Amino acid sequence: TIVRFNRPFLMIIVDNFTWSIFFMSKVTNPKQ
Amino acid sequence: GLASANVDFAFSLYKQLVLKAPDKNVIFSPVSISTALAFLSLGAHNTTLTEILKGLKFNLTETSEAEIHQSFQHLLRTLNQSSDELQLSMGNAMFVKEQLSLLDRFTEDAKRLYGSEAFATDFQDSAAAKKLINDYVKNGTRGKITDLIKDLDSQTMMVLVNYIFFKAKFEMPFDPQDTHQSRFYLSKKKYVMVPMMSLHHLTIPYFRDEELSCTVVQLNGNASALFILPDQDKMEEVEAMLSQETLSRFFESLEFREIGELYLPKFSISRDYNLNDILLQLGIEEAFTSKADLSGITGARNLAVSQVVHKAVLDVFEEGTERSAATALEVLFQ
Repeated sequence: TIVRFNRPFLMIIVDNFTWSIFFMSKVTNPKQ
Repeated sequence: GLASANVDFAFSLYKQLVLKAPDKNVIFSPVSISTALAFLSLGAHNTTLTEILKGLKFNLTETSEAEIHQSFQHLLRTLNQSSDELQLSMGNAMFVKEQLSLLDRFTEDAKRLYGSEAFATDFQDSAAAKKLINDYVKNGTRGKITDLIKDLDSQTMMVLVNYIFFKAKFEMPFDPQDTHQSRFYLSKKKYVMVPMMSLHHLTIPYFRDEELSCTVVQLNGNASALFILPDQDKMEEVEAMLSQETLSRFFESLEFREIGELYLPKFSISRDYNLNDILLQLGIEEAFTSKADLSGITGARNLAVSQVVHKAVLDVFEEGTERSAATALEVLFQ
C-alpha cells in the first residue's frame, strides 16, 4: 500500500475529548 | 454538546474561507477565533451576547454561559504543555486605552477564565501600539506570526488578542536523505516540483473510504492529527461531505495498517484574513453596529467591534510540524 500526498489534501488537528478543532488546513499548492 | 458546537463552527468557518477563493491554500485555527469571540462575550449583553454565542454554534438551552466560559478556561489549560514530543502554548490579552475605565467583574473574569491581563496602550501613537501588540504575538508564537496587525485606527479603544502555538515531533521522523523533488498536481493538468519526504514500512492508523474517494491516515500526545487525501479531482467532493458525522466515521473506521511507502511534501504556508464578512454571515451582527452592547466591559454601551483579523502559519518538515495562529478583535468607541 502506497499513500502519496502529491495532490491537494486536508489536515485537521482535533481535541480527543472535546473535538475542539485546534487547526485545520487545505494544501492546494505547497509552493504557494 | 460542546463537541457538536466546536465541529459545526470549525467546518462552517472552513467552508466560508474556501468560498472566498476556492483554489487557495487554507490555514486557520478555529479555537483561536472562537476563544477570542468567547472572551469578548464576557462583556456583552442582550442581543449582542446571544448573537456571539449562537454564532459560535452553542445552543444556550443545553449549555449555559458559565459552562461555555468554563470550557474555554479548561481548553486554555490543555493548550499550555511542554514535553520532548510537544510544545503547545495559548494566550489571551487585552490592549486598552490607558485612561479607559473597565469594570472589575470584567477584568477579574478575563484573568481567571481567559488568562488575560490588561496592557495600557496609547493607540494614538499607532506605530507604537502596533509594535506592542505584534511583539506580544511574536513572543507567544516563537517568531512565527509577526505582522498580525497591519493597519490600526488611531482612535482604537481596545484590541483583544489570542495566539496559539503548536510544535510536535513525528513519532517516526522522515530521513532528509530520502527527500527528493517530485511532482505535486495542483490539478490533473497543472503540476510543479516540490521537496517530497518519504518513509517506508510504516504502521499507522489508516482508512480507505471508497465511498468518499479518499484515504485518511493519522501521523502521530492527546491530539489526533488527521490527514485526508482525496483522489485526484475529488477534493471538492470531499469538502462537500465534511461534517461531525463524517469526522466521526473517519475516526471510527481507522485501523492500524502497514503502509509500504508514504510520501509527504516539505513545505511552509501562511494565510491571513479579515473575518468581518464571515462573522456577519454567521449572524454576529449587532456587535459591529451602534446597537452593540458591550456594557459588561465598561459599564456603558460605549464600545463596538471594528475589525477581526486572523493569521496562521503551517510548517511541515522531516522531524515534525509547527503550527501557529493569532486573532485580534479591534474595538472602537461609540
